[PDB]
Amino acid sequence: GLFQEAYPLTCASDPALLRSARNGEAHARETHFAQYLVYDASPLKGLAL
Amino acid sequence: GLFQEAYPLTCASDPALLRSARNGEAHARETHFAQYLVYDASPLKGLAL
Amino acid sequence: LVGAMDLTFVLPLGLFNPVMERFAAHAGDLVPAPGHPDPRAFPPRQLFF
Amino acid sequence: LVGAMDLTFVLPLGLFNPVMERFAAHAGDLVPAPGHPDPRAFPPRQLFF
Repeated sequence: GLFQEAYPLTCASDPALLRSARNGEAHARETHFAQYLVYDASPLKGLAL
Repeated sequence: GLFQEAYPLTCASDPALLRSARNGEAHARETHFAQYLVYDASPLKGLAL
Repeated sequence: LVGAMDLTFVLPLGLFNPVMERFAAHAGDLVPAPGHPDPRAFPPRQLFF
Repeated sequence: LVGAMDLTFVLPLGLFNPVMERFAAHAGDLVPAPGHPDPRAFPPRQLFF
């Protein structure tokens, strides 16, 4: 309501490249030849969800 | 004002090459086939900025 | 006192990478079988989360 | 007592590396898909920070 902006998820476009994102932030690769990752920026970051 | 010197920032010429630098000092590569990184030297080194 | 939240999320479906982002992590990161074209180098049309 | 700072900074746009600094960290550090030119090898004209 204040910021009029929304937050991204842990999303990608490879099922392969997503599985790097379960180890942690600092070690998941973000791109590929034509593929990409979007790592979250949410208040779910330090949580168990 | 004392030194007539300015400081360098975390800076690269590839966005791919910058992503190595977010971990820390000793792991970040600098040079590539025609590319370069500038790892910062500031009073903001041990801070969250 | 049990309240609730309203978080909204953004997922991109079919974007494409810029010029300095179409690369690989290594020369042999995610390579398919010999005698088969690369299924990754096609433009993306899916998501996974 | 709440003071302020004046920190000037330096960023180089379009320089070029010397003779003994045009290499790669491996043979396959950042290679594009086969059958494509290398946007890495060209003299850089961008910055990112």
